Amino acid sequence: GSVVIVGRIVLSGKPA
Amino acid sequence: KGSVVIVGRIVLSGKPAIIPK
Amino acid sequence: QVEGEVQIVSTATQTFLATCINGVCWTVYHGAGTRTIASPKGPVIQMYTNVDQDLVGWPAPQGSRSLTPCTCGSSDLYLVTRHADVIPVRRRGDSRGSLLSPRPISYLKGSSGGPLLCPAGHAVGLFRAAVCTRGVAKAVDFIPVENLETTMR
Amino acid sequence: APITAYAQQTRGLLGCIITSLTGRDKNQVEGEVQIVSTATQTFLATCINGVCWTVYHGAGTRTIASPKGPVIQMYTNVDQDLVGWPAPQGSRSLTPCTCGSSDLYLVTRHADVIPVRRRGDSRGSLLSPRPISYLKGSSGGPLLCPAGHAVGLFRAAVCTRGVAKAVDFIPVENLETTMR
Ligand SMILES: *[B]([O])([O-])[C]([C][C][O])[N]C(=O)[C]1[C][C](OC2=C3[C]=[C][C]=[C]C3=[C][C]=N2)[C]N1C(=O)[C]([N]C(=O)O[C]1[C][C][C][C]1)C([C])([C])[C]
Ligand SMILES: *[B]([O])([O-])[C]([C][C][O])[N]C(=O)[C]1[C][C](OC2=C3[C]=[C][C]=[C]C3=[C][C]=N2)[C]N1C(=O)[C]([N]C(=O)O[C]1[C][C][C][C]1)C([C])([C])[C]
Ligand SMILES: [Mg+2]
Ligand SMILES: [Mg+2]
Ligand SMILES: [Zn+2]
Ligand SMILES: [Zn+2]
Repeated sequence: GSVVIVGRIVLSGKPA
Repeated sequence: KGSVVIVGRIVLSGKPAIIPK
Repeated sequence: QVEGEVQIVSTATQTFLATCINGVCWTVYHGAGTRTIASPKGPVIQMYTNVDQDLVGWPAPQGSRSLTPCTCGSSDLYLVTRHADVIPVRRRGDSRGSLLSPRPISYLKGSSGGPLLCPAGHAVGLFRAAVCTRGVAKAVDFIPVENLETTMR
Repeated sequence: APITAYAQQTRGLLGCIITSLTGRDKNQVEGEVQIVSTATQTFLATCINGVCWTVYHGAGTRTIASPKGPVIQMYTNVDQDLVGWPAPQGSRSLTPCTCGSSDLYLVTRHADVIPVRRRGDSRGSLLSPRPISYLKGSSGGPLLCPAGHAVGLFRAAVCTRGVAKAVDFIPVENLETTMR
């Protein structure tokens, strides 16, 4: 089995 | 003499967010 | 090209959180096991495994940035959920903190391996388990950060 | 709280000069801290209570480039090393700290939040020292209380051999004094 990435979270809330 | 100029910003008011896809 | 400190991760069974601190992407053993983490060059093996402390760490992936360990020692903490909700939490002991506002346990599902940050937003610990009366999460258990620095050494 | 910050460049070296000279600036403004440049140097400017403050030793007596051309300072206090313009349309002001806490947090031109322990009116120490060069260009940035309220603006670094271990700053009080 392999651990996979489904999303990320930016703490500062920096936009695109 | 020349004017002071804004060239960037720092934003504190941002709160944690899911980076959109 | 925005980079996140906190990754939302998944096995075939569970779905939980990881946190980059000091170049290493940590999470919980009870979620990760000894699994590798995926990369587009193929699997990458755990750099640290510490079955005692429920603690696993890989090399931080692409599109990530690390936190710095909290150095102000404040007792006012903030848990970050996997829905990017922020929960104020008051530090009891080394690894205990109590929610200034207790809430439904469903509100923290999928969030173990999430971080706990001080006022400065620096890293205080990873979140492990919920202290709770029936229905309602009331305090939290967390891996403290010094555990990470001394797993690193 | 938690205090977290990010940084956005909005202008290039070329566009900065042209805008300096014309004094006319049509870029939209956001956030509480502005990154600002003269021709010589670059530093920080913090909005508190509808006024955009920064260090005098940075701005001297200059206007600020605005959507309507150059804007004169509202306040000038050479001795505080302090200067003020009306906050740019679209910025957000910080509010002065009133918890009177002694655990401060300094915001950096690189959008870092570094913890400071207060050791007097206008002096506090870094919990972990830094190269003095790390702080160059952060003059005029805010120190915050744990609540995210303004306690002071960063003025100068206390150092030896190029390692800063404490910071010297203009306390929020001095602002109020300067308004009166
Ligand atoms: B996570 O993977 O998504 C999940 C998020 C919480 O909703 N975590 C859990 O379900 C944890 C995992 C189990 O606990 C532990 C554990 C706890 C302490 C030290 C080491 C380890 C190692 C492995 N697993 C169960 N769990 C809980 O949150 C439970 N709470 C609990 O056990 O509380 C006590 C733990 C120490 C102090 C209180 C439940 C499921 C009942 C909420
Ligand atoms: B800024 O332009 O980007 C910059 C950011 C910080 O690195 N500011 C500086 O480097 C300041 C500017 C100079 O100091 C002053 C000053 C200091 C106090 C009161 C009034 C004024 C007025 C004009 N200039 C130098 N400086 C420093 O940080 C210096 N440190 C220093 O002077 O420390 C003593 C003064 C109070 C506490 C000790 C240097 C660069 C010499 C380390
Ligand atoms: Mg923020
Ligand atoms: Mg930042
Ligand atoms: Zn801290
Ligand atoms: Zn306060």
